[PDB]
Amino acid sequence: QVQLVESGGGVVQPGRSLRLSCAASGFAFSSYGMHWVRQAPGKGLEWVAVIWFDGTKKYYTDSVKGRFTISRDNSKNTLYLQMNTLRAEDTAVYYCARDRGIGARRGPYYMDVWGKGTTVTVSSASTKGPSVFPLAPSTAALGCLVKDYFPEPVTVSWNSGALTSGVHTFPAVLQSSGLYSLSSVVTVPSSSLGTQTYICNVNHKPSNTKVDKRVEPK
Amino acid sequence: DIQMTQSPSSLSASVGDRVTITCRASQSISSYLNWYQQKPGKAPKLLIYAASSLQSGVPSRFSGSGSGTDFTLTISSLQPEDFATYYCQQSYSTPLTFGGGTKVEIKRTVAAPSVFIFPPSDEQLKSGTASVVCLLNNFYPREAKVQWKVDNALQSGNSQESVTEQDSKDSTYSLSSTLTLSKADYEKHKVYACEVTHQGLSSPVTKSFNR
Amino acid sequence: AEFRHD
Repeated sequence: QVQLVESGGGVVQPGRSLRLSCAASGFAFSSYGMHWVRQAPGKGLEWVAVIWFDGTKKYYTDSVKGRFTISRDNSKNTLYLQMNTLRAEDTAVYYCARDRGIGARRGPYYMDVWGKGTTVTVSSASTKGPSVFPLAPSTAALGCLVKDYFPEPVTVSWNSGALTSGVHTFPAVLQSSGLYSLSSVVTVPSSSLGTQTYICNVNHKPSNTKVDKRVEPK
Repeated sequence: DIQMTQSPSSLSASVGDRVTITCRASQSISSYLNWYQQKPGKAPKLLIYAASSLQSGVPSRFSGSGSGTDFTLTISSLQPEDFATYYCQQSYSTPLTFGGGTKVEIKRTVAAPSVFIFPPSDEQLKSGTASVVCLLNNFYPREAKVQWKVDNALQSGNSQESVTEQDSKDSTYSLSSTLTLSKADYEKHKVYACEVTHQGLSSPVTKSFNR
Repeated sequence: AEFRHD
């Protein structure tokens, strides 16, 4: 049971700081090099930093030089990332990864064990529950527009979970206001509208907001 | 700094097929090339290191070849679990760089999108903002184009879109496109149209409404 | 000063 567990992520404002931790167990921590790798929402993998097994050499991707500091406490089996002067483009899921090394100097070789990751959101937006708006119909389609909330996530079900088939809850988009928005649509046969009632159930835990909206043909 | 170019950025395939992906390096990295697999919401998984060595425990179908600047990742006969995104990474020199990613998706026959359009609710209208949603539903392949026109005035930049992943049953995609306008700007116009082009569609479908 | 193998 070899494990890497990241923690420390959360919502932080631009120009502020965050310390990520990574607790290693099940192997000889002080014998491996460690890496921090990040993935912006919906984008690819980006290397961030590596620290040598003995903590003596450190390297950083260019965009974080002078802002981020990678450290390790081999006694505590812990890897650390000190993130100063945060920018919006630092918003990502951060992973730690162990690298055995190759060569005389034990430089990086490959990353065989990863953590599950920790989510960093850099935004000056404050916690805010969504406004739920109907997408009225006229195979028929209807749905809910879950607009202007922060932070992620928000959950959407239909008819208190009764209705599942024919439902597409889309990945949220970040608007220029810094708030999030998503749509959840359901497709049903045209005949159903006259009698059947359609409720979408919006839950946003961060702002402690629960909303039930009925979608009606206008 | 070494650039890792991955191709193709996407590809379709079916169970049993033979798939190959390529990572090209802007300069020689000897054979310090690694391949990773990632599924949505999950951490990467190492498949291959040192260009051709296979990580302990990984199925035998996965193989890699290459040296210097050109490298290949091969799945012999595809499997249902294999549909995922694959990244290459050079480990020759810092800064270590990943490729852009290659998504391996499920091949299926062409399907056309059922297009719907939704005017803004009056509930929303009181607030001072207006969102017009256009729903492309259960189409294939992924590529599609959505075009917003407001009294024939082409809309560019004031819309966003998001797509689902392939469906568990029919391997289809669905797309929402949201046009955002001020309340006053919404009142000032009568025709709102969503024009959709797609391979399964013989001609660009246009769904519209009036205020 | 970046690190390079070999």
